[PDB]
Amino acid sequence: TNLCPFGEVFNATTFASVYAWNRKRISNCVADYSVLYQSTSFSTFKCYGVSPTKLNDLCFTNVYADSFVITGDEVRQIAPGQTGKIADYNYKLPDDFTGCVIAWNSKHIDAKEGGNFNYLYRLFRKANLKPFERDISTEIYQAGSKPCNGQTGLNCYYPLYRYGFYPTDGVGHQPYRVVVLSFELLNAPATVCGHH
Amino acid sequence: TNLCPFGEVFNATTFASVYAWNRKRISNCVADYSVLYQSTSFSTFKCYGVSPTKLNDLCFTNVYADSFVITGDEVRQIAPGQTGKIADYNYKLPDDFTGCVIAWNSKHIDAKEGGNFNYLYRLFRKANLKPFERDISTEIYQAGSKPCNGQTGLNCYYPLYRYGFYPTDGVGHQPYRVVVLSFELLNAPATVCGH
Amino acid sequence: STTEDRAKIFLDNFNHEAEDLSYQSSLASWEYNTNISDENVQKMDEAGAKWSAFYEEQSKLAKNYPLEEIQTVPVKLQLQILQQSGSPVLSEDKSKRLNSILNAMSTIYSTGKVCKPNNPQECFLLEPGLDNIMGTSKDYNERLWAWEGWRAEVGKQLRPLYEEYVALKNEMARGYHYEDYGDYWRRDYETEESSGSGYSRDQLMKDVDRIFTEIKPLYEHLHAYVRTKLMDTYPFHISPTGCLPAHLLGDMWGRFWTNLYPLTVPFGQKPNIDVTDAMVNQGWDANRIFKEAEKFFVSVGLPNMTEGFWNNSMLTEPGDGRKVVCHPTAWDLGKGDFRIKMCTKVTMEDFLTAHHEMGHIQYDMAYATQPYLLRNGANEGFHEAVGEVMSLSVATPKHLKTMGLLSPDFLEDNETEINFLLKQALNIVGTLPFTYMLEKWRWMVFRGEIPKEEWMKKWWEMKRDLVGVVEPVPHDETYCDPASLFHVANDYSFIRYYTRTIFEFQFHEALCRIAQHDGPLHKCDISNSTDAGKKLHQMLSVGKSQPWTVTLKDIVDSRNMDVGPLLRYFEPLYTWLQEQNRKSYVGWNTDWSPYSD
Amino acid sequence: STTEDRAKIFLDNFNHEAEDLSYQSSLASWEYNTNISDENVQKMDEAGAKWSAFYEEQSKLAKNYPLEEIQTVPVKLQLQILQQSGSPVLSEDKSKRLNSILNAMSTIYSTGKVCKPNNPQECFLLEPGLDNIMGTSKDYNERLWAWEGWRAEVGKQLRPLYEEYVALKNEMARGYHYEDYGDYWRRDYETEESSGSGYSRDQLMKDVDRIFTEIKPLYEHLHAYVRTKLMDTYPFHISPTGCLPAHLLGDMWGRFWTNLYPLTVPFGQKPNIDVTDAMVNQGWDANRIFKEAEKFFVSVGLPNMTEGFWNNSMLTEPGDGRKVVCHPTAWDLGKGDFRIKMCTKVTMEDFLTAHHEMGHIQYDMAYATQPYLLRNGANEGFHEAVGEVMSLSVATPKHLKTMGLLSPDFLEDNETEINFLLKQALNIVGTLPFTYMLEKWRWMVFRGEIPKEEWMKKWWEMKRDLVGVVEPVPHDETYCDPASLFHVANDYSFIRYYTRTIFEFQFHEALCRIAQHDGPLHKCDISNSTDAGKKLHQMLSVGKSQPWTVTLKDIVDSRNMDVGPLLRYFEPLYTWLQEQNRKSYVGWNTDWSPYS
Ligand SMILES: *[C@@H]1O[C@H](CO)[C@@H](O)[C@H](O)[C@H]1NC(C)=O
Repeated sequence: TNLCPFGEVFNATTFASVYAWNRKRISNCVADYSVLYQSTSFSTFKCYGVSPTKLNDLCFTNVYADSFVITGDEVRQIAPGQTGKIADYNYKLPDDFTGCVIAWNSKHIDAKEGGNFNYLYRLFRKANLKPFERDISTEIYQAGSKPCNGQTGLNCYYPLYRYGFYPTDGVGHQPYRVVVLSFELLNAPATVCGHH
Repeated sequence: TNLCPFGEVFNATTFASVYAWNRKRISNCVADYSVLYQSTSFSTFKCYGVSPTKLNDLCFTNVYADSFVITGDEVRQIAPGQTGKIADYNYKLPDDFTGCVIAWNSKHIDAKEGGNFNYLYRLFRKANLKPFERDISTEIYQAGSKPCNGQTGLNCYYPLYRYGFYPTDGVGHQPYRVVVLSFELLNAPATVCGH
Repeated sequence: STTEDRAKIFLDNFNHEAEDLSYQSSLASWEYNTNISDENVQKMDEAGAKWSAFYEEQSKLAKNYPLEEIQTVPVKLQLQILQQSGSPVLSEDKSKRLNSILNAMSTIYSTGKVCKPNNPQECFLLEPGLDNIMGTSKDYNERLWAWEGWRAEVGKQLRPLYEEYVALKNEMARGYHYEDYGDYWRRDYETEESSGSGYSRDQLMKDVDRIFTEIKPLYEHLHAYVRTKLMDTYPFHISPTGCLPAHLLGDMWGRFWTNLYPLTVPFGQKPNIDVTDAMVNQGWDANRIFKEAEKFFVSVGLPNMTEGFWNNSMLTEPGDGRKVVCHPTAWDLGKGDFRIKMCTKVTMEDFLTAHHEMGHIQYDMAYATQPYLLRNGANEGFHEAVGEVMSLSVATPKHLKTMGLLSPDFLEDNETEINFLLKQALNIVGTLPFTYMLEKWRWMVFRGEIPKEEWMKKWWEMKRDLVGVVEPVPHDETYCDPASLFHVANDYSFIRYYTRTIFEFQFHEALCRIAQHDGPLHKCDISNSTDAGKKLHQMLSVGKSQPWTVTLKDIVDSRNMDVGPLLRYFEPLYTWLQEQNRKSYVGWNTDWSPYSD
Repeated sequence: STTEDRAKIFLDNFNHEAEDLSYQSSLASWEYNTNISDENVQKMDEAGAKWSAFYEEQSKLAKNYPLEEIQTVPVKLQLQILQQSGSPVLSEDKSKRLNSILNAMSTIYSTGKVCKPNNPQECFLLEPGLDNIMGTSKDYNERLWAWEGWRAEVGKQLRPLYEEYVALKNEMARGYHYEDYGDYWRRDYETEESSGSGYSRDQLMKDVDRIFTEIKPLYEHLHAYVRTKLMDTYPFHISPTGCLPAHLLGDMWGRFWTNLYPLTVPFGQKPNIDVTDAMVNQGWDANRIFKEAEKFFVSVGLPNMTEGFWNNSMLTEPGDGRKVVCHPTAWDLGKGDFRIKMCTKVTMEDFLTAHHEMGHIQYDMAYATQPYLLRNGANEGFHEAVGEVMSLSVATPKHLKTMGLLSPDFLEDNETEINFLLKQALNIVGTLPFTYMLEKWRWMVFRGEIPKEEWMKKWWEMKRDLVGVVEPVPHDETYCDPASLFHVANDYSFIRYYTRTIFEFQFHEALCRIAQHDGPLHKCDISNSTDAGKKLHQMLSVGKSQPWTVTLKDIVDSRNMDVGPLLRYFEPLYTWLQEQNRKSYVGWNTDWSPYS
């Protein structure tokens, strides 16, 4: 009986870019979620389809921890039935979502003098993402009838853009680290359980 | 006992200047004052102490008719307790005046093209006149400390000036013929009676 | 005894001896204006000569009574007007030359005529035909021909005459102990004292100058409005930022913008507050116009016109071939003799005029009880203002409705309001910068501030700058356009027509408030008021026996000229104009002209 | 697919690249201003040049999306702003000549030195010396030397440059299908529609004219008053009926008459309200000033400053360890990065300035979420207006009394208020005809109505006719006196300062109405009028994403500019001035000159 590897998720030195969001599948363990709920180091902690005080009483067949970075103003899009650049083309949550969305301000790690442009996002896509879908294509977006063979201009744009995170950014633009815990509450043997 | 000679006073062809106003004495007569009252040609007919219609019942010892010419604006001064150039220095009526004052517009007769300057009045006098007093002196008026002995000059003026009557004069400045009848109440028998 | 006693007797004598002399001078001058001929000129000259001689001798004799020991103000005033006179000022040669120059200028103005270029057999005088053209014509070239023809045929003649006239008048003025002829003109408002604080002659310049700026916004908005509407009838001749062409303003000079009203009426679908046509249709004649004016004055408690007024006035141009002066004048001949002289056409202009002139007469009648010397308006402006004050209430559509003229249903609202205040504004506002600029140009010429060599140049600069009116043709110094207006070539001051305007509205506002008028200044009609009439007559009775400031204070509870009332009177029109000009330019560029774009 | 669909994508990309670049530039530039070094000026000019090349490129590409095809108003507006600028119109060679002219006029102005006539060794700069002389001198001949000196040593150097500048600038403007460079500068007030009811670029000229003439009574009465008071101190040189000589007006051009207050104060025995002493007594530092200002904005229901505002702004002269630009500014760098750079001293002037500047920032914040191109005041007059309005409420005697800076024993009789209104009138009413006149000269010069051979001739004619101000010495066409002013020679439009003023009072009167202020408009204080706050935030948040006619109507219930509120603010000073000028002339004679 050993504990879930949530430490690797939450305490990771760097997170992935939202467009290519990182997911860890959590199985066959026991974890204490009271640590997460009582953390008091999270700016955002909102749960859907489940109660946080009570997921210490619950057992789940699978748990998915997704982690990525977005701006503060964008955290609101990590919720069911939302629209925006992130929700439409980067990370989409289903309407019948069961899980929690946790976020905290990441300015001290992910902002640097002169700007941190390590983190990318997707700005254009031909249709919205389906829930839990990941698109890492680096295909020139073709907004005109004229075919784009590459490069840019003439109504053809490179789909990925880089965030620039500075210490002098306004709070809405500062980096935020998001972990989305999904509980795959459907069926099979449940092996991911909470102790007390 | 025949009727008073009022026509010669009223219908006279020439009237006097106010400064030397004319008086006719009416005695030993009987008069019909109804002609005067029924004239309808008089601008002014004001009676003091008597009524024109009561004069037909009344008997008086003597009647005095004073006649002269003045401007329309000046007619208001022909009344008891009035002051002005006419009343102060030319013709003054006593406070106890009992009689009638009659006047009428005289422009057709006494105004002429180019002005009629027959008529004179007194402009200055050393003191106001007494009632029914007449001053016809032509003495230079001494308005200054310096005597003027001889004649005209600064601060001495010749007292009498002439009216000038033009047909275009304004009504207040047009000539008016005035007759003043005074009825005196003598101690003796009445000789001037009405119908 | 007392020096003042003796002065009162002196002036007593002076009044009685002066009466027939002045009377005979008025009488002969009148005969000359109703029947002009050389003979009647001789009569005017000898009559005036006896007036002058007598006046001299009296004026000198008045200096024996020194002002320091006179206690009473009306006595001191009479002695002032006598003492500060005399006639031995200019050499006889120079007087004869001045009078001949005056005469020449006058008869040039009244006989000058311009012929058509394509019929030099067919000319026009100013007093009928050219007036008619400039007041009704809507063709540019026609108005140009008449405007230029007048200034070229008659002005150019008046130039050398006028140049000499200035020098001589200025000499006479300096002789009287005045700065210049203009100063001497401005003496009319001067007041002696009280605490040492009286109206001084420079002050009139200051107040006139202050009111001019205070009137700038209202004038300029009126001007922008008139400019845009004129663009419609003279399409390619008006600049939307340029000045207004002088020959397009509704009369020979643009003295009054009244006749622009058919070209500028805001809401022409509504009836007509120019009651000319209605007057004609109803059978009005001269006698009707004047009987009606009389009725109005009676209604506020003032007297009827005197019997002699009706008997011997000239209210129409005669048909017996006598030639006359059609210029309207109100006469106080003396001895209770009051008369009016005008050639009355059945138009609303002359209707209003008849109230204005009857207002002059009514002022004369009321100060008739004052001493001879004191029988005069409190100042020229006052005398000019009274009649107009009356014509304000008369002009009101409400007042018009009551005497025929506007159909009884009518219905007033804000459009008819705007129509009426636009008409008034043409007449009253349009004339203020004009009158101001004309008299200022004269004043400065008199002060030597403008030399001969720049006279027309400067004149047109001021027309451009102050009036916003530009000459259509360039005029060099052979012209004399100031002199082509009657008042300048006939030697009358002209500031009376400006102050009057101001005073008029102060009067109107005082009287309307005494009438207990509930509402806007411009709806007020003081007819039937009586308290209004009594207050006004209390003013008129004073004559000049008292400083025009003090008697002004007795009416409007102020001692100062004030356009506050004029401004409130027009404020409805002003905010309306403000909206109408939102897509016009307001104000003007003195560099644009119609001979150089 | 649809041309509007492709336009939205182009603007998406543009806004996203523009945000990063803009911020980089703003960041480099801010470092320079708060740390003057050659290294930092390198960074600022590099940032500015990547940002410039990006904006040129984007602007060219914008021209590929036809405006007719666009229906949405923000898309179309963005496209318009991107299309009418940035793209090249002049040749490479002529681009470079125009830039070298612009930089030559700036440096000729910034470095101008004028030497004492009989002592050539001692010379002066505009920045300290000349500014000081023109502000403080009562020596007629000293002021004349400074004024003429500055115009002859700097102006005459600018004249050839200014001429070629007008030609190249006109050539670019017309390249953009504007009729001249003045018409270009007027596009700021242009608005599209409703039904062709849009504000047109000529309508600005019409409005500025209508206002100019509606202000004539107040200005000419003020001018009158100032003329007679100047006579007391310049006996031989002031004609009772002439224009005011240009060099006696309180600064190097007569742009404000503020410094004439000691010469023209109505009542000199009443004390002026200066709480500088009172602030020092209470140990106040700059931080307290800005916290009070923030309190003022929160008190009307506006937000407090951001934490970044307090860590990042330069509120005091920086500890005297670095060279810094002390001219007060409010910086909207981007990305929620709001800053104030100001060398706050514990003075009343600095106290007020703080509110002005936090007003600018408050405006910045309200519209922070609009697209990049629309993060601006409704037009150029709006931003500065908002600042001015704030300073109004805050500076009233009641505000200082409730704050503790002014004794309650202070007495607000009619005299004190007149002194205040006259100081206001010097500053505010003075600058209007000056500003009108200057921009009118430049509009006319651009359009070709004033040819070279008459540039100065008309300049002075306009100074005499519109401003009632006369030059002390005649100037021929070797001079370029317009250009001896900072804004002229640095290619800044100037009429904003006119519209700003007009708007400020339109704002103020409305907001005080809403704050149920009972009394005189000049004694208004919108503090704790959250209602006013709400209407103000309404206006601020829209940016220039809407026709300014619409936003202006939302605040003041009027669609067009009005001097009504300004006239009405100053009306007590007006009626006072009228009684004062009762024995003086009002208006001027344009012919009189000191030298003639
Ligand atoms: C005067 O004569 C007229 C006409 O003859 C006459 O009517 C009138 O009565 C006369 N008066 C007197 C008093 O006889």
